[PDB]
Order: sequence, then C-alpha cells, then structure tokens
Amino acid sequence: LQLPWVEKYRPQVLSDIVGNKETIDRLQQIAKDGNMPHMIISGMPGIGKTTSVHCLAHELLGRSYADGVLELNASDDRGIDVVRNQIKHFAQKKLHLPPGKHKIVILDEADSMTAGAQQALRRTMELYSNSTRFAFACNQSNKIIEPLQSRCAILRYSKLSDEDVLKRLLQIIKLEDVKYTNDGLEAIIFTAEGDMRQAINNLQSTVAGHGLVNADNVFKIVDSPHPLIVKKMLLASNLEDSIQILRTDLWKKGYSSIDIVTTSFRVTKNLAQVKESVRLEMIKEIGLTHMRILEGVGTYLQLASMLAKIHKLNN
Amino acid sequence: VVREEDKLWTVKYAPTNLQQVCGNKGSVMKLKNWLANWENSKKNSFKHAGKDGSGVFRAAMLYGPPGIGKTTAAHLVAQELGYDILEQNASDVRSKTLLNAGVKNALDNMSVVGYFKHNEEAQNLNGKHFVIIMDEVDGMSGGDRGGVGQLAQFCRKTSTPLILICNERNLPKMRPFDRVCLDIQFRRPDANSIKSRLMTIAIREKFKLDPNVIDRLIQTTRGDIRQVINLLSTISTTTKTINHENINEISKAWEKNIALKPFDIAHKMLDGQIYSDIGSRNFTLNDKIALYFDDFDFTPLMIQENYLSTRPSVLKPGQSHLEAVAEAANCISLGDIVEKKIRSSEQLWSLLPLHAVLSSVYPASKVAGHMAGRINFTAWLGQNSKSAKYYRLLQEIHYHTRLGTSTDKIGLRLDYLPTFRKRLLDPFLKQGADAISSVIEVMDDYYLTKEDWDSIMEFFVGPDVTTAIIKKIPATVKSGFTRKYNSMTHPVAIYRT
Amino acid sequence: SMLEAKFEEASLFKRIIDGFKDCVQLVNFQCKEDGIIAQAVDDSRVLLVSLEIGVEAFQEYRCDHPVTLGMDLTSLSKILRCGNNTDTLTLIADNTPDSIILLFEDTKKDRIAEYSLKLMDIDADFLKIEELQYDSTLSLPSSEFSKIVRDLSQLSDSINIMITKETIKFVADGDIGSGSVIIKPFVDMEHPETSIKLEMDQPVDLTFGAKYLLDIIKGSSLSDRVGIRLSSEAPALFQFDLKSGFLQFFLAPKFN
Amino acid sequence: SMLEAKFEEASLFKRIIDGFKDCVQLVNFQCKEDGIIAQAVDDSRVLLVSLEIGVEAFQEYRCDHPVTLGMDLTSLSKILRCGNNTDTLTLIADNTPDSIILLFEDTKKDRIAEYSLKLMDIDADFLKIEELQYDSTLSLPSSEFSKIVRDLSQLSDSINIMITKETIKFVADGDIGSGSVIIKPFVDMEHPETSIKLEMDQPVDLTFGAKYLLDIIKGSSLSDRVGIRLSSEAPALFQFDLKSGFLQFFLAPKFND
Amino acid sequence: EKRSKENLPWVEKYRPETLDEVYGQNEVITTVRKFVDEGKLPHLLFYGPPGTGKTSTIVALAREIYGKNYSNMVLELNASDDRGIDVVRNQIKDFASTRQIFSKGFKLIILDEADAMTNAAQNALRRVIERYTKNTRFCVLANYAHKLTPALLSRCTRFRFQPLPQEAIERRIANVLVHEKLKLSPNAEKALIELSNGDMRRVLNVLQSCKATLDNPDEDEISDDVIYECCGAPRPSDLKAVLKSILEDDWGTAHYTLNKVRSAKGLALIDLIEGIVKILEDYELQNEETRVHLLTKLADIEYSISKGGNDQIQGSAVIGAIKASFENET
DNA sequence: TTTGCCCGGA
DNA sequence: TCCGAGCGAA
DNA sequence: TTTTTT
Ligand SMILES: Nc1ncnc2c1ncn2[C@@H]1O[C@H](COP(=O)(O)OP(=O)(O)OP(O)(O)=S)[C@@H](O)[C@H]1O
Ligand SMILES: Nc1ncnc2c1ncn2[C@@H]1O[C@H](COP(=O)(O)OP(=O)(O)OP(O)(O)=S)[C@@H](O)[C@H]1O
Ligand SMILES: Nc1ncnc2c1ncn2[C@@H]1O[C@H](COP(=O)(O)OP(=O)(O)OP(O)(O)=S)[C@@H](O)[C@H]1O
Ligand SMILES: [Mg+2]
Ligand SMILES: [Mg+2]
Ligand SMILES: [Mg+2]
Repeated sequence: LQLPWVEKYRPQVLSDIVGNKETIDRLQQIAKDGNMPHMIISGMPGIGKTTSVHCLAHELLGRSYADGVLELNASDDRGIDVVRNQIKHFAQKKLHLPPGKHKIVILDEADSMTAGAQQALRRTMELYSNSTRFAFACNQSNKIIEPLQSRCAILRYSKLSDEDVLKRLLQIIKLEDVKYTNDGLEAIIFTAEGDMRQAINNLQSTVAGHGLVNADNVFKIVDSPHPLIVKKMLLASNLEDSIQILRTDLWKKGYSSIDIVTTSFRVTKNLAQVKESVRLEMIKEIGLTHMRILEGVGTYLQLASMLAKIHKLNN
Repeated sequence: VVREEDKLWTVKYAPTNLQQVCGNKGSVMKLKNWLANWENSKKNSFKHAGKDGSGVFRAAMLYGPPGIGKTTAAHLVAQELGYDILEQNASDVRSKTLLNAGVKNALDNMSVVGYFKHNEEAQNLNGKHFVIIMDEVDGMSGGDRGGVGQLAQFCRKTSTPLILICNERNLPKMRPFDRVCLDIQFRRPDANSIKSRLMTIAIREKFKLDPNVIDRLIQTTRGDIRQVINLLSTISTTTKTINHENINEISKAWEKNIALKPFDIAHKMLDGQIYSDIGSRNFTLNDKIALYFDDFDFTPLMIQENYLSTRPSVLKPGQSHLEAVAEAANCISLGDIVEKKIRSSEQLWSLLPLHAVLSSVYPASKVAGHMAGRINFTAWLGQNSKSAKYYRLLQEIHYHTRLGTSTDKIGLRLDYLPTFRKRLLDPFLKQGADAISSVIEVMDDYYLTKEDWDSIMEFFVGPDVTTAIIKKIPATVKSGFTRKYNSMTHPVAIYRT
Repeated sequence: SMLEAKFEEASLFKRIIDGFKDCVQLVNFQCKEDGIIAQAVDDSRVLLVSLEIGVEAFQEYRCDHPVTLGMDLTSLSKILRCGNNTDTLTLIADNTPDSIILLFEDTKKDRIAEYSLKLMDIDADFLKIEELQYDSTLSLPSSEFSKIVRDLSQLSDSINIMITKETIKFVADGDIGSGSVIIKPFVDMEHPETSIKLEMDQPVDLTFGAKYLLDIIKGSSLSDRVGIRLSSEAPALFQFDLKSGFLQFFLAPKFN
Repeated sequence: SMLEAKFEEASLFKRIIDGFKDCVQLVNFQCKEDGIIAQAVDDSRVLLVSLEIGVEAFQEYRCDHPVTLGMDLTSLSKILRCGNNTDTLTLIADNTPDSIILLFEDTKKDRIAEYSLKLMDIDADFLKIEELQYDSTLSLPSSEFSKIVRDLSQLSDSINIMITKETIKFVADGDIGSGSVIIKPFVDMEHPETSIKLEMDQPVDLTFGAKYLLDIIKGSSLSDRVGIRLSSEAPALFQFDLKSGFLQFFLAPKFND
Repeated sequence: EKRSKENLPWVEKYRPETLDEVYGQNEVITTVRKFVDEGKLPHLLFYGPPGTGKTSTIVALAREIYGKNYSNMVLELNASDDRGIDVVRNQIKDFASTRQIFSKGFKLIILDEADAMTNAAQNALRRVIERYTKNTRFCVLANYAHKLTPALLSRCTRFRFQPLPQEAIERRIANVLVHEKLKLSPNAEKALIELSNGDMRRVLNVLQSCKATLDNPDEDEISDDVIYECCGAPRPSDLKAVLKSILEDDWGTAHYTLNKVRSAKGLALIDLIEGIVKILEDYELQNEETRVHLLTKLADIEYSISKGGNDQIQGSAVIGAIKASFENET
C-alpha cells in the first residue's frame, strides 16, 4: 500500500509545523543552540505535539538519535518498575555527544502514567540533568503531578486556527495536484474543527470519492459535526423546531440515543451564553433521560420528552 | 567537563550555602540548630530539650509546597555541619523488607567514605557520621509496602541524624510521624525574598527584567522558585525583555493549575463569588466539575457535611435559607441514587459528570455564600464504621439466641433487647450481688457470654443509655459476677464461628 | 583498540567478579599500563571494595592510555554467564568508550561470541586507601573464618572482634544468647597452609554487621587464606590474595 | 472403526504434542492412508506449526478415507495426562465424527480407559506452505541453537540472523548492550551429529521475535539436529526430524522498520 | 456451516458476499472501493446503527483485497475476544509489526465492536496505529461513538452507515422474493418497511416468519394481515379506532374500546403507545403545552411499562394523559 | 482544618 | 497484651 | 474504581 496522506505529509522539520507560532519559534531556537529543558507539551488531539517533540529530538541529536533517545508511550509498559530500572539506567549511561546536546527521554501520552510512577521520576530528572532531558506530551496536563510540572517548561498548545489549517492544506494540495474550490476547503476546515489529522483524512476521503473538492462533494461523505447540530437543537426557540432538528438531523441519520444524550450534556455544560442556573436545571433533565437510556429505554420518545422538559425550563 | 552554558539554570544558580537560600530563614535556622546540637542532645538520651524544644527529637521532618528549597536546605545543612550524607528517594525501593536489609545497618554505623575523605583532616568529628535523608516520603506508593511505619520506627530508634521530606504533611498516611519528628514548615517565599536573585540572573544571562512584574511572576508559579527560574530560562530564548507589555500573556500561559485538597475543594465550591454572573463567567461550570474530579471520593461527602454551615449570598428573592437548604438536600438524595447506579455491577462510569452536578455543584450553587465556621471533615465515614461494628455485634448476639427466640435480628434489637435489659441489668441495681445467679440463669437459657452482656448493654439509646449506670455498679458486684460466671461451664450455640 | 586485555580462560575474571558481585552494584575500573584497579562502594556506604589485577594475570595486556570504565555488576554478570569458562576472554575498549567489548573465543571449535556492555556515569572519584598504621595484623585460612562467621551470624545480627596478646575472640550476643569463639596463633609444620598468624601492638576491639561479613566471606573461593588488619577506631581491612593481585574489603565498624 | 491408529506407548504422542503445545491452541489433524498431518496457527497469526507422522510411527495404522479432526490442544493434553505413559494408545474415529476416541489399554491387565474428546468445526486449509528454492539452508545441533537463543534472548526482544558466505551470525541489541555469535560450517567425521552445514545462494538478513524462538526451541527434545531455511520473502522454516516424520515451525520475520 | 446454506437463518443466508451486494450505502461503497483500487487504504471507522451493513462491508472489503484466502491474512477481533491492554501490547502489536505468513502483502486488523474496549486499551492502540501505518491498516466498527476516545477517533477516517432507505430495502426484498418463490402484496411491503426502522435484519427475520406462517407459500400471498399476525402488532385501523375513542368519547366508552381492541388480537400496550405517538406527531396543535404534556406523560408511562407494573392501570394512565393534554387545546 | 474500627504482626 | 493498616463494606 | 479540554 501507499502511505496515507496523514503519515506521508507528517512534518520532519520544525519549520513545517503550522500554528502555535511563538512556541515553535522557541523550539527552533533550542534546536539550534542546544540546552533543551525538561518540557511538557499539552493540548487537544492532532495539533502537532508528537510531531514537535520528534522533530526537535531529530534536529538536536542528528545521527546519534538511535542511541540517544528513549521513547515510551501508552503501548509500552511504564509502571514503577520500568521507571526505577530502565529509565534510571538510560539516564545513568555513558554517551558522548557534542557540547549542548543531551540524551532525551520522550514520554508520549504521559497523562496515562500512574501517580506513583511519576513520583519515581523526580530525583532521576534532577540528578542526571547534565546528560539527560525529559519531554512529556499529554492531552490533559492536569494529570501530570505538580512536582513534575515544577521541574518542566510548560508548553500549552492551542487549537489550530482556520488560517493555519488552510495554509497546510494548500501546501499538500499543490504537492498532490488536487482540484478544489474555496467552498470545498472551507467545508473541510468547518468539519475538521481544528484537528489537522481530521482535515487531511477528510481531504483524502473527498478526493478519493469524487475527485473535485467542492462543498457538495465534501458533504456527501463528511458529516457536519453533530455537537453543533445538538447545540442548534438546544438553542431553538420553540419546541417544534427543536424536535424537527432532533428527528431529521440526528435520529434519522443513525446517531444513537446514548450519543445524542451524552453530547447534549457536554454541550449544555459549555453554553456560556445561557445563565449557569438554567444550565444546571437542563443538566438535571438530561441526566434523568441518560439514566433511562442506560436502563435500556433509549427510544425517540424519551429524547422528545427531554426536549419538552428543557423547553418548559427555558420559558 | 560540563560547560556552564549546557546546564539548566536551576543547577547553575543553585544555592551553595545557607545564606543564598531565599525565604524561610527561620525554618533554616531551626534545622541548623537542631542538627548542630544533635550530639549534645544524644548525650542525654534526647530527654532534655532546650529553649527551642528540639533536644528530644532524633529525626526532623521538613514539609512545604514544591520547589521552595527543602532538598536544598537539607543537603546544605548536612554539608555545613560536616556530615556524610546517605540519601534515598522515590526512585529507590523503600519497602519494609528493603529498608530492613539496607539503610537500617547504617543507623548505627560509621561511614567508610566519610572516614577516607577526612582521614588526613585532624579533629573532624562529624565527617565519619551519617545524616540520613529520606526524600519524597509522600511518594511512597504500593512499591514500598510497610515503608512509612518502618520509617517511623527508625525515627524512634536511630543513633544517627535522620531528615525526612514530604510535600503534603496533613495526609492521613503521614500520621505515624506525628509524635516522633521535629516538624519544620517551609512556606512559599515572598517576591522580595527572591527579587535580588532573579535580577542577578537577569544580569548574568543578559535579558531585561522589569522588577515591577516579578510579583506577578511569583503569583503565576505560586511561589515555586524552580518554576520561576524555568520560566525565565524558557522565555528568554526568543524574548529578551519581560515587562508590562508581555507579562499578562506570559502569566496566562504559565499559570499553575494545581488540584485542591478536600477541605480546599469544599471551601471553594461553597464560595458565593463563583456563582455570580461575573464569577460564573470567570470560573466556569467545567471548572466546578473539575473540582469534583480533584477528589471524587470525598467531594460529595464534604459538600453533604458542610452545606448546612453557610450564610448564603445567592438566595433568590423571597427564598429563605431553609428553603434553599431543602432544595440542596433533595438534590443530594438524587445524587446518592446516581452514585448507587455507578458502582453497581453495571459499572456506569459515564454518569460520573452527572453525579458531580447532583452531589456537589447544584446543592452548593443553592447555598453558596460565606462559611459560618470552619469546614468540617465528613462524619459519615466514622458513623458508617460504627454502624458496621454494631451490626456485626447484633448478628453475633442473634445467632447465639437463635435457638430460643422467634424473630429476625431487627426484631431482636427493636423488641427483645429492651426486656433482656430488665432481666440482665436492672436486677443488679435493685439487688447487688444477690441477682448474680438469676442473671446467669437467663444468660444460660439464651446461650449468652459475658461478651454478649457487654454488647447488649452497648445498644441502648436515649434515656436507656447504660454507660453511667454500669460505671456506678460497685466493683464487688462486677468481680463476683465475672468470678461466678468463669467458675462454671456454659452451653455453646455455635462452636468455632 | 586502545585497550586489549586477554585472559586465557574466562573463568578467572568470572570468579573475580563473583567475589564481590553480591555486595555492590556499580564498579569503576581503571586500566593503565601496569594493570587494572577497580573500586566500588556499597549503597549504604559502609563497605568499600578494592581490586587489583596485575599484568601477570593476562596472557596478553596492552593499554595505550589510562581509561576508566563504569559498569553495573548485574549486567556484566549476566553477560559473563553467557560465556564459556574454558574460552579465551578479551576485554576490548576504544578511545573515550561508550561501551566495553567482552570477546569470547573457542579456537578448538572456531566459535566466537562478542558482547558489548554499555558503560555508566559514575560521579565518584577514587578514594585514597594508602596503607595505615594498623594496630593489629592477623592471617588465617579462609575456611575457618567463613565457618566462624556463618556460625556466629545466626546468634546475633552483629559480631564483635577482640584482639589481645596471643588471643583472638569473636563474639555474637543477641536473640539466641552469647556465642564465643577463641583462637590462638599456632604453627603446624605438617600443614602450614592452616596456620593462624597474629601480630598485635595494642589491644583492639571492634564491632561489625553480620550481613556485611557474610558478603565479605564470599571471597574465600579466590584465596586459601585471608588477612585481617584492625585499628583502634578505623575500617577493618580483609584481604584475599590472588595469584597476581588481590581483593580487599574495607568495612566501617559500629560506633562505640 | 474407520480410523484406527495404535501407538505402542502413549509417551510418543505425548512428547510430540508437548513439542508444540505452548505456541498454539487449536489444531487440525488430517488423517489419510499414508499417515497423519496436522496444522495450527498461533493467536497473533505470526507462527504456523506443521506436523507429519508417518505410518512407521504406529504399531498398527488404518485410515479407510481421509478425515479431519479439529480440537483444542489444552483439552487434548489434559486427556493425554489422564493416561499412563506405558499403556498402548489407540486413536479411533468414525466417518463424519463428532469426537475423537483415545483408548488407553494395558496388556498386563484387562483395564480399558476410553476418552472421547468433542471435535470443533474448524474449516481451514493448510496451503502446504513451503517455498521451493530457499535462499539459505543450514543445519546444526539442537542444543547449540537452544543455547544461542537462550543467551541472546536475555538481551533483546528481537534476534537477527545473518547468513553470508561460510558464516552464520546471530545478533541481539538491547538496553544493557548487545551480543553477537558467529559460527562457521564444519564437518567432523568422528562426530557427524555435531556438524554444522550451510548451503546458500543469496545472503540473508532477517529479524525475529525472541519469544517465538524461545517457543520454537522446545522442539529440541524431539530431535538432535535442527534445520533452518531462510529467504528474503518467505517465513523462516525451523524443522526438527522425527524417526518417522517431522515438526516444522514457519515463523514470519519482523517488518523492516 | 452444516449441510446446505438453505439450513441457515435468512439473516445469515443473505449476508452480502461482495461489495456489489451491499445496498443503501452507495457513497461509502464507492469511496472505499476506489480506495482499494488506487492502493490508498487509510485507517477506517464504520459508525452506525444495528443491521446497516458494517461487518458485511468490512468482510467484503477484505475478501476483495486478499481474495478467497482472506481469513488467514487478517486479524479480526470483536467483543467475544479479550482485548485488554495485554492483548493490544502482545497479539495486536506482533501482528502489526510482522510480515504475512501465507502471502506477501500489507496487514489488515479489524476491531469489530470496538466500543466494547476499555479506555486503557484504546490509548495503548494510538502509537501502534501510527507507528506501523506503512505496512498495517486498522478498521474500527462501532454503534456508539461516545465510548471511543477522542484520540482514537482522530486517527480514523470516519464513515457513517445510514439507516437503510426505502429503495434499498425494496430491492433486497425483491431479490429475496425471487430466490424464495415468495409473493408479497404492496401494502404488506409498506408495513414491513415501516416496522423495520431501516434495519435489514428485522426485514429478513419478519419475512422468514411470514413465509413460515403461510399454509401454501407457493400460492398463498403475504398480505399485511399476515405480517400483523406473525408480529402480534396492531393494525393501523386499530390504532386509529383507539385514538378516536380516546379523543371523542366518554371515559366508560374509551376504556371499553381500549380493552376490546386489545382483547381482539391480544395486543400489547406499549405497541399501541408507539403507534399513537407516531400518529400524534403529525397533528397540528394550537398550544405547545399540549405537546409538552403528551410527550412527558407518555414517556413516563413507557418507562414504567419497561419495569412491568399493572397493565390495566397503565392503560387508564394512557387514556387520562391524552385527554388531559388535549384539554389544553381548548 | 481528616473518623471508627481495629490488620498483621511483635 | 498492644497497636493502629486501610477502607468505608450498615 | 475515574469524564472531559478548546
Ligand atoms: N501543526 C501541524 N502541522 C502540520 N501537520 C500537523 C500538525 N498537527 C497535526 N498534523 C498532522 O496530523 C498528524 C498528527 O500530528 P500529531 O503531532 O501526531 O498530533 P498529536 O497532537 O500528537 O495528537 P494526539 O495528542 O496523539 S491525539 C501529523 O502527521 C501531521 O500530518
Ligand atoms: N529558596 C530557594 N532559593 C534559591 N533557589 C531555590 C529555592 N528554592 C528552590 N530553588 C531553586 O529550585 C531548585 C530546586 O530546589 P529544591 O530544594 O529541590 O526544591 P524542593 O522544595 O525540594 O521541591 P520538591 O519538594 O522536590 S517538588 C534549586 O536548585 C534552586 O535552583
Ligand atoms: N446494507 C445491507 N445490504 C444487504 N444486507 C444487509 C445490509 N445491512 C444488513 N444486512 C443484512 O443484515 C445482516 C447483518 O448485516 P451486518 O453487516 O452484520 O450488520 P451490522 O451493521 O454489522 O450490525 P451491528 O453494528 O453488528 S448490530 C446481513 O447478513 C445482511 O443479511
Ligand atoms: Mg501524539
Ligand atoms: Mg526535592
Ligand atoms: Mg456488525
């Protein structure tokens, strides 16, 4: 098989990463001048965290990458025993590198590591820092214990903006000779929601499907994000329109009742424009329906009743 | 060998002597005084304590939040007084077995390294002795079974100075150390205590730091000096001036998002500020639910404990305090139902956010305001423990008396026990030691032991409480009761329960 | 290669490593034109291990410039256990090494096994162990010391040693009461190897941990005899003499 | 019955089964007039075992028409344990069978122990996977291969085999370091069983998972010599020869990262 | 399998064998077929409700890619298998990182019913999926997206299988009728499509039962009467009679009518409630309060029925709910 | 700002 | 005989 | 025994 575009066009140098401009600039500076600090990179899915850490490591270490990098992720064993033996030994080992370069321990998806294992890392990080530096990547930074956050440089990545995604997509499009219209790329950006991985996946899917990337071809295969549909449902002014949205855009498209109700909860939580007490009442009603569905009564009537009760509240 | 421009700023600017340590000067002096007089206090079996009261402790326990200078202080004091240092931390295995097979042998042993380091030096008394540093005691997880108890034992039975370090002193697992360690608190240092250091670093590394923003930096990292130095190191890579034009976004990007502990969670959740329009805009519903997830086994219990103890500022117009409390109580009950469903055989963890709202956020939103007293630990845990004990005792009594009665255990408590009290206790009050035989006859009829007698008398409440009545019974009657009971055999209902 | 040191039979290095493997974890070897000197300090910092292996132990030895090799004992031990005792073992190292090569060769079968062991960062300089003016110096067959130590280990977790004029006393006082062993310098011409030799300037009395001595006596397999040196208040020296070098244990005593 | 196959002693079949028990779970036996062949594939689909037992392994053998018997190896081994190593073991099957009969009978007494193991509906082809002209073919004593594998498995999770003109090289690189064993062909007319044979057209270099090799070497109990056949594009064949037939392991190599 | 395919249930006898026999998912089929044609297969996610063709499609894709010997060239795992963290780290990772035993080519791993896997296993999958993409492709299948982690969802190309539309079901029914020598009336076909809710399994199961219910399937014709008989479901006329009686008659007559209609064919109460809700959805109502009361009360009754309860009391509850709600209509 | 009962072991 | 681990199990 | 982030 040929490489999927997501892997084919994975950046290999820091200058090919879009977004988070100031942080990427700092990383390029570090890669040029060495002395890499301990660092924690955090943010939402598919915005360039793993890519940035690997690019930085490659540029720092050159041909010494094979012996000078220890990578561990969720597919690896990372219990307290591994931290106390394998990582400690790698931190203690001899390795001559050019001045300003250090061995690098990459702990990808570090937010799944247990608290005890994290505790076991503190003094290894402190004692061997003249030869080893640690890079953590995670999605939920609050899952890294405070003593480890204290020893690290904090790099919180923001979601990619429509302009960054558009720029990267245009690069790939020119490289692949893709025919497109502005509405098509705007539809791709709209459905990606700031996840570059999803933007490239849906671009490949549209091109494979229908050749030309216009809005209609995009929406033939790519769904508009159902959280936005649910938000529209929750904000409708009269009960009949909200029920119409539920019926046509969610229930008859095949979305499960449990998916609809959990999305309703998540969206109501974040509806900053509705006063908080109203959202608490709505959450109570949504939770009642959620419990009924989990008992096995996940019918369209239950969701319609949920909508009716929310309407009674917001009135 | 290692260039200075290859080192982390936290290493190249580490304090080299106790003077260079910022803040906590009183704590450092406490530690230094404790260690300096350790031999003198040892000569008196640690039975005489001076003005500071430090002469009766063989061990010292330092505590405080991250990156404020605890490890630095311990190592520097040990070096200044000329001791050899033996260190263990959370990267070591500190179980009871390993502790007993390892560091134990050094509690009363000279150091060979210390001997050979200062063999030439004349009159170096401390060079051959150890200071044992046990860093990161709070980090001892399941890989260190029995470790904390063994360390407390050492704190009582060590012949060489021992310093322990932890971040969370008030944790339950740290209780054993309470009476056997000299507690030294380290607090967050103030911006003034570190302004000179930060400005010196700015001069050395050639970037412009405006002193006026340093306070904000200090607030950004919550007094974490290691973190502030890390921040300066990282920011100065491309930004050579930290001032009022960039401090806001730097502070936002590097802000300490630390989980809170249970009493703190309860305090913040019941604060009325976060439930107002502006407060809700600033501290969002998602943030409140995250508070629930900081400690999701105690937060519902803490809220249920303390939601009656406020003066509320969020009351709706015409809604009295009691009506708001009733709404909160109703929501707490619903939350309990959800909680039951979560921990059933279904394992419905997807309801956890709902529970957070029903058990903690919604009732708090109903009664939030100011606290009319201190935040209290939940009483439900202890009351549940007590109830479990008494139900165990009731089961035992029930199956001793089963062959004679006709009832379930609940009927035994509600109906039978009040009459057993009149057949088993009141005759003592009305007849002294003449009732011994009759009481023994009843006990034999119902296969009851002396232990059952005590248990039964424990059960009564209200005007029928027995503790003071039995305390009043003359010791002659109790001794005669026990002697006559132990003088004979007694039938048994269930051998080897 | 800058360093090439060849044992005709790998069993030698193997027994040497087994001598002190169970009492330390990291060992620093220094190789120079005159041979190899190793130092190790245990985790508790109570015991020090010194090793000297001269050129006479090597079928061939070359080392252009001095070099230090920090090694973990467990890894080296497993690698050595992956080698034939009767094979020829060559320690090879290149300039500023990151690893040490152990090369086993059996020329009878034309079978070569090459292992590479990654070196360690040990930030601990060599300790000066210049000979001290010991108060007492004795020597006795290793087997007698091993038996005495093993027998006194069960009685108590500590062992006391007292050296007086023509008298050596070992004592263990603890949970199982008090057990004592008294010996004297006797010379037997029939079997000189089993002679007990003593030389005392001042009376000496020290105490030591039992586990440390149990680890120390594991070196009996390298030497038929053991020499012991003691001072008023100082580390006790226990020396086993190898064919061309020695293994020394410096044990810090108890206080008082 | 339609199929009747008598092992003089049940120990033969037990050792044969124990030779590959640990690698696979479900096994498919096809019995024909010329003997019994069997195939199995491990859970991860990385290893395939192929067994051949000829009529000479049996005191008596009869298979009127081809028959296929699918079964779980744990149940079969459990049953084989219930019988004695000394008794005569007769495998019996009927046409279109729902079970396989294992009949343990000792001539000394009149004691018959009959077990019936229910069979699975395992419908899978064997494909007779064997490439014609392998790049390199070598053979060496089983104990030496076992020793090399066991030593190198302590160092890494992967073992590389490199065959070049007149040299066989095993390599493993891991966290604490690396190991490399080089052997050369050699004929010793005094002890042919210690010989190391190597024929080769194209040099080869392939990486294998260590745990699979550790399972494969358990066949050494069934044969003094192991044959290894390697090709750039095919699974590696590890063959142990039995007095009558053979035990083969086909192990796929790792993808070149 | 045993004996002929004529011994199989119709839901399995008519399982699509090739991509051309998958109906009502044309956009997905076109896209994936041209993925295969061009050699560009990404990591796939098939999301959809029961019986819409997800497993059928992925197995047909494997058959097309690898030929008839696909089963020994893919790793298929579903909820009937253990898929804990250990399985991900050993079995899945080994298959992903190793060449094929039988025939050279890329590897395919099919995680059917992936919504049954734990969070920890799904997280372990992330870098397995990314690291071995060059030689391995994953396909994930699910009915419930909420049990899939955001990181797993990000890495897959998503395809939604819709509830099967009317035309696709009609064509499949025509094929079945030809093969079974069955006759089906137009009203019966409409009733079948209506009750299937776009689930092909329901269509096939009901059709098999209907054929079994005929006296002579060669001459007898499946009419809507037969469908309602075998399903034990209300006729539309019964639903309308009950609703009319509730909306226009006094309590005694409405209670009598509900009981008599139910007794006629032993109808279940929940089926009447479902049918009446479907009818009432199309009503134009002056007052939103009528809709609110109807929906909330009927949902409460449905939930109480799900736990058992007293059937007579629940029927009276339905009557009262509808009457009281329509009182708001004035 | 941390309860009540009371483990396994000495 | 004394002591409190770790869990909430009435 | 642990849902979500923007
Ligand atoms: N900033 C970016 N610039 C260019 N491509 C990107 C960027 N972010 C993501 N991608 C693309 O999406 C793919 C995945 O990027 P990753 O860095 O692995 O995302 P991630 O942040 O690590 O996602 P998680 O946290 O593991 S779900 C890359 O191979 C790129 O092809
Ligand atoms: N009071 C301080 N004065 C000067 N530097 C400090 C101070 N506190 C922390 N630092 C700096 O941060 C580095 C780490 O200090 P530590 O003493 O290890 O803090 P800590 O209190 O032990 O943090 P934990 O408990 O291990 S998270 C020091 O080497 C200094 O560079
Ligand atoms: N699009 C379809 N075209 C033809 N037959 C279908 C179709 N969908 C379902 N069926 C039929 O229903 C049966 C089940 O189809 P499946 O593809 O296994 O359903 P599914 O989507 O995997 O359902 P879940 O998600 O496992 S409950 C098939 O054997 C077919 O007989
Ligand atoms: Mg990533
Ligand atoms: Mg510290
Ligand atoms: Mg399916």
